[PDB]
Amino acid sequence: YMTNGIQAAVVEWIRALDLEIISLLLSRAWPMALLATSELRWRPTVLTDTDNVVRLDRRQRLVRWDRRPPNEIFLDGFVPIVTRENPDWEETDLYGFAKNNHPSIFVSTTKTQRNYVWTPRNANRGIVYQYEIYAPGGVDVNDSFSDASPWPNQMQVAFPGGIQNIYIRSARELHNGRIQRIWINPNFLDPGDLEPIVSSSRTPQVIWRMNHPDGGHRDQR
Ligand SMILES: NC(=O)c1ccc[n+]([C@@H]2O[C@H](COP(=O)([O-])OP(=O)(O)OC[C@H]3O[C@@H](n4cnc5c(N)ncnc54)[C@H](O)[C@@H]3O)[C@@H](O)[C@H]2O)c1
Repeated sequence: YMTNGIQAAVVEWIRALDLEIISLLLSRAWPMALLATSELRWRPTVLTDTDNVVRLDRRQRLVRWDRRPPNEIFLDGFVPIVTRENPDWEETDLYGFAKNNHPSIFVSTTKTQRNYVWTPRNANRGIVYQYEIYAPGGVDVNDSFSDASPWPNQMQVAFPGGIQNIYIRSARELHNGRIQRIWINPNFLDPGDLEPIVSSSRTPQVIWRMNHPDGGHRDQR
């Protein structure tokens, strides 16, 4: 199969590396029992989506729940927690990231259940943003581990080296589980043929700019 791999990554050293080397970093720390059963499966260029419709990888609607507001995310994209050129093996391991979610090179997203999406534990408390992502490549976590996948309901697509801001279309600003705004990313590279952004008439759609006055709402640290 063909795959775009790490094309969406923001970290330059992960961008520049070969697919075999990134695959090595992701799989090397897997137990021998897991390596016997599992293989590292990247999202293919052509895939079967959650409604059994065959789509391009860029047209699969992914989402990321994140506490950080558009003034950072639309500006920087999704930069992973570990960006350094010589990370520890713990920080590059897909299985440990999928299982425990310790600091790593990966950015977590989830597939839109075309039928709804997986919701985190405290999504209905505080200020949370559901970012809409249309990106190439990424690692399919369920296809990689199969029944050994620790949290299969998450439907996780992990991105080693992050996600560029050009692949983020929009963001739903929720205050205590209630939508306030729908942010529109002006720098979104539109691949064409996408559905309109999911919206009721009551929710205002706001075109984002750098340092937007309403664009930095967040929880207290
Ligand atoms: N994020 C999602 O929408 C999503 C998708 C699928 C599965 N999950 C699962 O949910 C659980 C929680 O994971 P998560 O993705 O929310 O954890 P995370 O560590 O990626 O991020 C939690 C919080 O850390 C902060 N943060 C993230 N990246 C940062 C950075 N580079 N610099 C500074 N602060 C940063 C943000 O406030 C974010 O809300 C895990 O089990 C994960 O597998 C989450």
